[PDB]
Amino acid sequence: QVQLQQSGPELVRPGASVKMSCKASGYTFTNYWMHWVKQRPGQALEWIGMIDPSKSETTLNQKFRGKATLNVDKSSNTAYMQLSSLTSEDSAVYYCAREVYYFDYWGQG
Amino acid sequence: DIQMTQSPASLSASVGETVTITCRASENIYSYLTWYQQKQGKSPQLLVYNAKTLTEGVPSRFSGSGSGTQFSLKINSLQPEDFGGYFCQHHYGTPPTFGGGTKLEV
Amino acid sequence: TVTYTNRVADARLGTFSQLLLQWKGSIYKLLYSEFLIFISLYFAISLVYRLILSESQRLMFEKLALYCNSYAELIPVSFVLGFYVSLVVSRWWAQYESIPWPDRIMNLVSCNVDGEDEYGRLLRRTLMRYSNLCSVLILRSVSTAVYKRFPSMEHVVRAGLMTPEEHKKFESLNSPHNKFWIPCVWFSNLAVKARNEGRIRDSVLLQGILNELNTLRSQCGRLYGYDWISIPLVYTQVVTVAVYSFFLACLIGRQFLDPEKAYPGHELDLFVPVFTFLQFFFYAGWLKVAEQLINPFGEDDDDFETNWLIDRNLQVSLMAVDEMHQDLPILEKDLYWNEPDPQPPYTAATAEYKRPSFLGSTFDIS
Amino acid sequence: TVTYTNRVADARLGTFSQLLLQWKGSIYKLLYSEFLIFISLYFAISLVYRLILSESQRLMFEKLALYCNSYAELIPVSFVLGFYVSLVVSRWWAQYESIPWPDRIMNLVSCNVDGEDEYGRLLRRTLMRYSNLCSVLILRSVSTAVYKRFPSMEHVVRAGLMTPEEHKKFESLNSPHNKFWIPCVWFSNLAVKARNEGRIRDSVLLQGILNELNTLRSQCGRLYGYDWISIPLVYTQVVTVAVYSFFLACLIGRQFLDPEKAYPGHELDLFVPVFTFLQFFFYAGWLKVAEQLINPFGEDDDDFETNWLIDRNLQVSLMAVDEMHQDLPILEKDLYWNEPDPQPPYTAATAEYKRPSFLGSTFDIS
Amino acid sequence: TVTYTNRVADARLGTFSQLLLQWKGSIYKLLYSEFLIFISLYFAISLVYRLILSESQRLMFEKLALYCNSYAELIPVSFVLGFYVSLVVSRWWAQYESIPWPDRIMNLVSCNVDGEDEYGRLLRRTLMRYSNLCSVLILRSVSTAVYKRFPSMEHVVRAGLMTPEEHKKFESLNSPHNKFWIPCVWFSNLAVKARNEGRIRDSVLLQGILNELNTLRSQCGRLYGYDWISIPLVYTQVVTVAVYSFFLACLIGRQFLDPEKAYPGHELDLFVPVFTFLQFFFYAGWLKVAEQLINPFGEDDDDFETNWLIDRNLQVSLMAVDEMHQDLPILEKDLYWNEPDPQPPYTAATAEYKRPSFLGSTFDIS
Amino acid sequence: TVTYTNRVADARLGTFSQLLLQWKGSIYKLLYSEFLIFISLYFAISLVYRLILSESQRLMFEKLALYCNSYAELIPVSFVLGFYVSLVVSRWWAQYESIPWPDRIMNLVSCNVDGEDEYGRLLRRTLMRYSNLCSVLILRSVSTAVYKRFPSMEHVVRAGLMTPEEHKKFESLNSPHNKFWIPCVWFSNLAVKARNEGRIRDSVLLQGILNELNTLRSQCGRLYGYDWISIPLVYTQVVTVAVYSFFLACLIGRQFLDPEKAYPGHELDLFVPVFTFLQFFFYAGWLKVAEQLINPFGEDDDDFETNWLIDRNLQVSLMAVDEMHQDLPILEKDLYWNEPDPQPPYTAATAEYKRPSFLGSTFDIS
Ligand SMILES: OC[C@H]1O[C@H](O[C@H]2[C@H](O)[C@@H](O)[C@H](OCC(CCCCC3CCCCC3)(CCCCC3CCCCC3)CO[C@@H]3O[C@H](CO)[C@@H](O[C@H]4O[C@H](CO)[C@@H](O)[C@H](O)[C@H]4O)[C@H](O)[C@H]3O)O[C@@H]2CO)[C@H](O)[C@@H](O)[C@@H]1O
Ligand SMILES: OC[C@H]1O[C@H](O[C@H]2[C@H](O)[C@@H](O)[C@H](OCC(CCCCC3CCCCC3)(CCCCC3CCCCC3)CO[C@@H]3O[C@H](CO)[C@@H](O[C@H]4O[C@H](CO)[C@@H](O)[C@H](O)[C@H]4O)[C@H](O)[C@H]3O)O[C@@H]2CO)[C@H](O)[C@@H](O)[C@@H]1O
Ligand SMILES: OC[C@H]1O[C@H](O[C@H]2[C@H](O)[C@@H](O)[C@H](OCC(CCCCC3CCCCC3)(CCCCC3CCCCC3)CO[C@@H]3O[C@H](CO)[C@@H](O[C@H]4O[C@H](CO)[C@@H](O)[C@H](O)[C@H]4O)[C@H](O)[C@H]3O)O[C@@H]2CO)[C@H](O)[C@@H](O)[C@@H]1O
Ligand SMILES: OC[C@H]1O[C@H](O[C@H]2[C@H](O)[C@@H](O)[C@H](OCC(CCCCC3CCCCC3)(CCCCC3CCCCC3)CO[C@@H]3O[C@H](CO)[C@@H](O[C@H]4O[C@H](CO)[C@@H](O)[C@H](O)[C@H]4O)[C@H](O)[C@H]3O)O[C@@H]2CO)[C@H](O)[C@@H](O)[C@@H]1O
Ligand SMILES: [Ca+2]
Ligand SMILES: [Ca+2]
Ligand SMILES: [Ca+2]
Ligand SMILES: [Ca+2]
Ligand SMILES: [Cl-]
Ligand SMILES: [Cl-]
Ligand SMILES: [Cl-]
Ligand SMILES: [Cl-]
Ligand SMILES: [Cl-]
Ligand SMILES: [Cl-]
Ligand SMILES: [Cl-]
Ligand SMILES: [Cl-]
Ligand SMILES: [Cl-]
Ligand SMILES: [Cl-]
Ligand SMILES: [Cl-]
Ligand SMILES: [Cl-]
Ligand SMILES: [K+]
Ligand SMILES: [K+]
Ligand SMILES: [K+]
Ligand SMILES: [K+]
Repeated sequence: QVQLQQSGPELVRPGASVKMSCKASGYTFTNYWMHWVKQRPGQALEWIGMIDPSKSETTLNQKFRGKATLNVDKSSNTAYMQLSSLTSEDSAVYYCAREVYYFDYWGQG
Repeated sequence: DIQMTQSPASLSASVGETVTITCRASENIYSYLTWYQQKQGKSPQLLVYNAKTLTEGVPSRFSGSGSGTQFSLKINSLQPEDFGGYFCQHHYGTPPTFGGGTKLEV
Repeated sequence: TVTYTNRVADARLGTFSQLLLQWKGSIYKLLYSEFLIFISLYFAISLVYRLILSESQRLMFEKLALYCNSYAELIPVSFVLGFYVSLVVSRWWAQYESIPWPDRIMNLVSCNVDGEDEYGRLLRRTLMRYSNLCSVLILRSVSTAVYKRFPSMEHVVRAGLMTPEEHKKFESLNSPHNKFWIPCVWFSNLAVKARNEGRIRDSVLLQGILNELNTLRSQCGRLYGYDWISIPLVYTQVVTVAVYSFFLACLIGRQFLDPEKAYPGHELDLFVPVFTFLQFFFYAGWLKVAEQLINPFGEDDDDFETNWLIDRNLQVSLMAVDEMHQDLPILEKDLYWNEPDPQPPYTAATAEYKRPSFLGSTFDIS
Repeated sequence: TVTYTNRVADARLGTFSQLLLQWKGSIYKLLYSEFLIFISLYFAISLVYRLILSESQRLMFEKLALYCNSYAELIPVSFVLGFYVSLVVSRWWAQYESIPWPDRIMNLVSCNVDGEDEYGRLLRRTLMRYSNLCSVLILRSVSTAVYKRFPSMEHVVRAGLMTPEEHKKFESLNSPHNKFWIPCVWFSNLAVKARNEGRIRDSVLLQGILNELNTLRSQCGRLYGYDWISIPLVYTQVVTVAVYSFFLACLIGRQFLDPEKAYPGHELDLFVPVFTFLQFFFYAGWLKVAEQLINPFGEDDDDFETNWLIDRNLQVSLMAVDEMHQDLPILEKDLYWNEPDPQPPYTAATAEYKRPSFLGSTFDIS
Repeated sequence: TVTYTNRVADARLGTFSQLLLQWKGSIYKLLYSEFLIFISLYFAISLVYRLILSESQRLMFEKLALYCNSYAELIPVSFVLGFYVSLVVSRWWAQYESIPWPDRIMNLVSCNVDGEDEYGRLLRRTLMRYSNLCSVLILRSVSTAVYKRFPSMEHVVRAGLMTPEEHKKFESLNSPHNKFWIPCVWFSNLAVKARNEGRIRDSVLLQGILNELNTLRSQCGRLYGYDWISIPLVYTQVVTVAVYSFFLACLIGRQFLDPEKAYPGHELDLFVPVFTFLQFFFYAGWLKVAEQLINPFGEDDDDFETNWLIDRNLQVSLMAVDEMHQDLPILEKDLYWNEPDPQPPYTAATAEYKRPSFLGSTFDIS
Repeated sequence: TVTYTNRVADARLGTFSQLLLQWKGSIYKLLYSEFLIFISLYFAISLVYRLILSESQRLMFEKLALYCNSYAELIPVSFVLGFYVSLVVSRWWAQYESIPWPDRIMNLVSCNVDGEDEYGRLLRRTLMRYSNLCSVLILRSVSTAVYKRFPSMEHVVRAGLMTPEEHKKFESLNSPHNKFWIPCVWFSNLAVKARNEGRIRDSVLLQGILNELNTLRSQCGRLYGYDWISIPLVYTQVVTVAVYSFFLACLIGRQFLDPEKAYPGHELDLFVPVFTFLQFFFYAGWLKVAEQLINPFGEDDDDFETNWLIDRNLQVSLMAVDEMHQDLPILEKDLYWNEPDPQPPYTAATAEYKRPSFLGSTFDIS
């Protein structure tokens, strides 16, 4: 069964950096693009970017150009996202989703 | 970017009723639209993709329609479970922007 | 893919000059980064010579530049480029013609698989899809543009190119090799089953359909071949070594030496080597021709539009064997029914193109 | 299109020289404007040097000209031209042979679609028109000469190449892609319907007719391919950059410098650079070869006569399947009925061409 | 065999440069020994001149080097290489396409040889094996990679490509020539026997199977031809003589002469002839292209993977005619059943590749 | 014919160098006489200059040599050679593939001409012989090697390629032209007669046999064509004139002039012009490539082995249609009967060649 297990919740001070994970299982990791979505209360879901597990090709959202970084570990079947220069607005729920012309599997958050 | 405008912001209905949420595109996105259901605190779930096709678990009471810049989700014969969050997303290009969302309350 | 066919329809004043102003799939876009690095390295060396080197070091540099410049030889480089790019261009067009089109099978299946009933319809549609599936499977194996659209066999299914039952049958067949050939087998079997059900009259019509299938299989095989069998690496390396050898020489050899020292060939200092840069565009751009076409199924501007082809074929295929099965327009007498020597009209602009019949060179034009 | 085949039938004294006096589709007509601009720029520069520049500026110009002249290199330019023009010429002839001719389908339809009754006549005529329509549709998509004659689908109808019912059926079929393939489907369906009505005896004869159709479809596909897939833009740009680079050098480098200053290579002032202008005709004209044939369906003098082909095909097609259906001349015994080894006569002028049989190189000629 | 097709999919900054860092099937690996011998001979001569020769001998050596250097001419060598390597590369690809694939026979045998019973199964499997045997037999005759795997006819049997009964029948047929054609005869006979037993419906279907066999036979013939008819020895010798003549000249001519003596062209002593070594890689490497591809069935890195082909074909062949005989998936209505103009989805990364239909160059894009 | 295919299987250190030590069909064997004449004329002139000419005459000779040497230009000669030899090599391979092989007709006749009785045997054997006769007749017309073996039609008969009755029928047919086409007519007639006697089931099988015959006829026609239509004499003369012009210049121009007179370019006297002789081997040998392959059916070392082909075809043909008619080995279950994914073994030396399946460039290798 397809399952995306992200890391636990985090708490940091402004200006610092954070790196959360997402371990995929129940499907071939490299054959599906991994996306990352930001969820803030009252606002709409924001698309951060995507990553091609195979060649580690990243495609970010212009709005997150200098804030987010994506990379993967094909050996461990996990995807990562790093957020830098963290501020109060960078506080939210972050998901990782699998794409197949749609997001059919999300992480817990 | 392609702008997703969803309406109504919130809908109130009772069990048995039939509601209709609407997502409208800034520009032609053909049949590339998906509908998600998200219950407070939990992660979203895929309902409809490609504007019409229902996914695995989704019950027949759910149906999607539209094409181009006008789409709509229709839930006939509501249930207790069908209450919560509902939003759309286009899948034509990058970034795949999401809709504002819709709160379906009793 | 980058079609300028209409711009170059006539040989007028700026037929080719105009194309120098185009960016998409251009020499500028492909050479951009390389040129900048060349530019930088050149002027970097230039300043070191003009502002850093001592009078004695300058004399060594000048002797070094004369040495390098004598090894900037275009003739040998032009040879290997011409022959190599020709090989690339040859394979390039061969690969295009190896992209399978449904139209030939499409015509036969549409007219020779009987039935105006749901089954007859399902039969014809399923046959075509087996063809298109045979194609899509090989295309996503050779084209990065297609693969990124169908990264997994699930994508193929969800896109409507393969049914979940077909995918089940697909997996059931255990083979370590590329299964693109599977649908092609299904097709032949389904075509035979269709004939046994009486949906295909003779065996003559059946073999005719089986032949066009085999042709499509051969098409897919060619695509596999060109993808598998690359142009020998050593050959590719040779031409880059030759090209880079030239530009290495130019980096130092084409430096503007001291005008005062009066070196034969270096009487004028222009600071910017106009013709050397023009040679760079020529040769580096010539190499970029091969660089881009060595794999025409990639994501370059001038690489083939394989995804559109897939879409177009899907639409047209099914439409011709379904909505168009035994469905014709009303037969009428043609406008030239009683006219043995018709004289179709001409617009005002095209009257000059109404010519007398060319009978042959030998005949007197009288 | 510009046929001089008969002029060059024999290799006599002025076989090729004579062609230098021809204007239509000539090197002069294609180079005219470019040459004038070159001429102007040259002599403009020439006067600036002779009448405007100061003694000190003249010395700089002379040093600049020596610099430019050293970069006018024919060998590299000749390389890229030869290979590029070869590619163009190759596609040029391939495109011609891809122009569909009705004759092969024409022969089969005329003899294998039975009936000397109005329906049999209407059947054969409608089949051929579906072929010719399949062609005309693709031709007006790739040829500007044809399109300007059939700018709209209404023109096609009014010209008698398509009936209003067919146009109605045409529109009814919803597709975003080029519908040139439609008539080709109609044909196969109509051919099958014709066989079911008993107008086509066997399936062997039917498949034979369906095959020749598919061939015609493949022809139309090739035309579409060459129109769609242009020669890579980067390649085209490379050869113009190389060519223009040469003429840029010549503009200054080939200037007649001061004879008095006694520069090696510049001892004589002729004011007019005869051989440089001859090089311009050579290379610019060589580029014009590609410039004209890169799209042989345009409106150049040497571009194909596609509209005449359409007319000729229409006339001949229908005539062969209608007026010529099962219509033969009176069978007679041939003039050589009782002659096993006929000796056909020769005119006075051609008797020298009556040769003994060539048996093989190995045999003794005795 | 050394596939870098995916690396060169796009024309980016280091598309070709990156390949200079690869060892497998590279120019370095093929030139290694030769280069070292050249390096040695050069510097050996260099030291003799610098440390051994007397002042008078040094003057002779310098005169000898000027003589040799004047005969290091790249243009003539580049000519013969280009034409020769082109011939080699031509045959190289022709030989690949001459490697027989079962797929076409495979499709027919699988669907047109009736029977879901053990005999029908044994029949289909035996037919395919006769094809594959026809191939393996010719491959082990032309490929050293294959022969070393099947050095004796016993190896063929024990590997399961031929039964001991077949081997017995094989030996029984007395012929001094290569028997690779035997299985191809068995096939046609067995196919006929199968038809007489009623396992092959019509003769139309039988001839169709016999045709695909003959094609495979023609494939095997081509392989035999290229193996038998080598490129003429004299031609091969000519290009090596030309190449070696060049490097002989360079060995002495490219020596760094006394800077003090101020020979025109030899003003700087770098001890290591950078550009001469770069010319060696160019030309010796260019010759290595031909050297490697002159026999693409050998054991070079870039020689064909014939043994994998044999394995793949065996597996796929039998699977398609056995497990897949009249075995289809469940027919379903396709996802686009009620959709005349389907719009298959695109991934996020490939949406840019959804293009409007190319209608033709002549049409206004509006 | 001179097969060194196995020597050049791998690209090792002396892959091509080794071939310089071979005599059969070598550059040495073909150039021997010419080289000696060149050698002689050179040194003859050399001695006249060194020992005979007066001080004043020597000065004229030196001026003459400088004149001649300036006209020894390799670039123009290399051009015409490359293009001409390419034409020759092209026709050379085309002629080989035009040598008819019985195998395709052989397979059909063997399985589709019924009868295990003496007549059925005589029928099949006679059919094949009509094919082989059609070939032998054309071969002895184009090949001097074959003609010297069959100088007269009696030789053909006595060799067992034609019966005396056939020879009688042959003569009875009055025609002034080459009768190689006769057996090809007999075949088609005999094949039809065979079908009427019920020895050939359907017409589908008969036409299939008639087709393969026609193919063989087309093969014979090609051979006739290449023999009849030589490469235009003028073209051949041009390249020899160009080549000889070069060597004429070298004879005088490459003479070692007086070192004392200090002519630029002639500072050293080696008596023997090493590099000029190496150029002779290059160019004269390059011309010898064309010289040998211009007629590949002659008696050169590298000319085709047509007589062996005739022998091999005779043996194999009859054997396949006689001893092998409906004669198969015992059908067994194959060694992989219950194995869907067979893994054929590898010898110790070839295990490195067991590779994973190549799925496509687009797929991640994981
Ligand atoms: O079948 C007939 C054909 O002819 C026409 O096309 C013409 C264009 O109309 C021409 O204008 C064009 O060439 C124009 C340029 C000529 C100057 C070069 C002369 C040199 C020759 C060598 C020796 C030195 C002189 C060729 C370019 C020369 C530049 C090179 C590169 C620098 C180095 C040297 C010169 C001028 O540039 C033009 O300029 C225009 C703007 O710059 C461009 O776009 C314009 O298109 C619009 C159309 O409505 C205009 O309204 C608007 O101004 C603008 O958007 C044109 O595309 C561009 O080509 O190119 C075509 C000539 O074949 C016609 O439109 C079509 O029907 C068809 O394509
Ligand atoms: O099968 C046999 C062939 O032979 C005949 O054709 C001849 C013509 O008759 C020849 O006259 C013609 O060549 C003639 C020109 C030769 C001079 C060139 C010699 C140079 C060679 C290189 C070294 C320097 C010298 C070739 C032209 C040379 C010019 C070049 C270009 C300038 C630079 C150098 C020279 C002379 O020009 C002719 O002059 C005529 C007028 O000028 C033209 O038209 C004429 O045709 C009419 C026929 O009734 C005449 O009555 C009338 O006078 C006029 O209308 C001709 O077409 C034109 O060719 O060209 C053909 C030679 O193949 C015959 O008519 C045909 O049956 C067939 O084509
Ligand atoms: O479709 C897009 C394509 O693009 C990407 O590939 C890139 C590579 O990422 C590039 O890095 C590579 O080129 C890189 C080199 C460029 C410098 C040359 C610039 C010169 C141009 C001429 C003028 C002078 C400057 C091209 C080489 C230039 C060297 C030449 C030879 C010496 C003489 C001059 C320079 C740099 O070398 C790289 O260095 C790397 C290590 O050295 C190699 O391997 C690495 O791959 C790993 C991937 O995870 C890395 O993590 C890790 O560092 C290492 O293992 C790379 O393979 C190697 O290419 O080559 C490719 C460019 O097409 C992408 O990965 C793929 O999706 C796809 O292939
Ligand atoms: O698949 C692997 C292949 O490799 C092996 O073949 C080798 C040979 O074994 C090599 O020996 C041979 O090359 C050898 C020569 C190399 C020296 C040249 C190096 C130069 C390179 C350029 C720069 C300067 C140096 C290539 C020749 C170089 C000569 C040129 C010409 C003069 C001008 C310069 C040098 C040496 O000559 C050899 O010498 C031998 C005798 O002279 C010959 O025959 C021998 O074969 C017998 C085998 O049992 C020997 O026992 C016996 O000694 C003798 O009969 C060989 O045929 C002959 O090739 O050529 C092959 C290399 O591919 C192997 O046998 C085979 O399996 C297969 O063909
Ligand atoms: Ca590419
Ligand atoms: Ca044109
Ligand atoms: Ca090899
Ligand atoms: Ca010969
Ligand atoms: Cl050069
Ligand atoms: Cl195939
Ligand atoms: Cl410069
Ligand atoms: Cl030059
Ligand atoms: Cl087609
Ligand atoms: Cl001039
Ligand atoms: Cl040279
Ligand atoms: Cl054959
Ligand atoms: Cl050097
Ligand atoms: Cl020269
Ligand atoms: Cl013929
Ligand atoms: Cl010499
Ligand atoms: K121009
Ligand atoms: K002439
Ligand atoms: K590069
Ligand atoms: K070697």
